[PDB]
Amino acid sequence: SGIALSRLAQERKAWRKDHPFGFVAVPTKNPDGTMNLMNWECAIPGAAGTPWAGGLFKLRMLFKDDYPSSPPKCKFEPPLFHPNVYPSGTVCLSILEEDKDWRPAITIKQILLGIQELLNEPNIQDPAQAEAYTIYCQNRVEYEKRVRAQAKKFAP
Ligand SMILES: O=S1(=O)Nc2ccccc2-c2ccccc21
Repeated sequence: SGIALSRLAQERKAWRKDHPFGFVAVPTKNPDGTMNLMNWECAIPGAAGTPWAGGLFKLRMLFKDDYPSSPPKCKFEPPLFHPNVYPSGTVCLSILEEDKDWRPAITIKQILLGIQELLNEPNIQDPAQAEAYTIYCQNRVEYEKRVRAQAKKFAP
């Protein structure tokens, strides 16, 4: 898709020029070695001063041919413990749904900052996985203990 590839080239240019510290966002490669702008490997650092601090959380960003009509699918690999992350790793976030709060103008930087914000502030109205949601509601101290252990597990 010329439209998608043009925009994704723009996003790549913008990202490389200016991005939040500690974040990674890089296109992958096709089997013939050429750049695949439709599939990006990303990393989100835990925010300092939070239970997520010290962790670096890898995710994949997958674009459809009609991007930016549609949002990318954003998938933590491996899946994370968090009330709004499905067991598959897919992130549940309103800006990542075409029929909700997605806008074509939203940038890869805004997506990754939006997901970082989600990590530290779950949306209890949108549970995506039973376990983390249940613990978040029943015992916040236990919830943070689990989050800190996970952050240590994914320390770079
Ligand atoms: O090469 S990866 O360890 N491997 C990897 C696999 C899926 C998604 C992201 C990543 C990633 C992201 C940032 C830095 C490094 C990696």
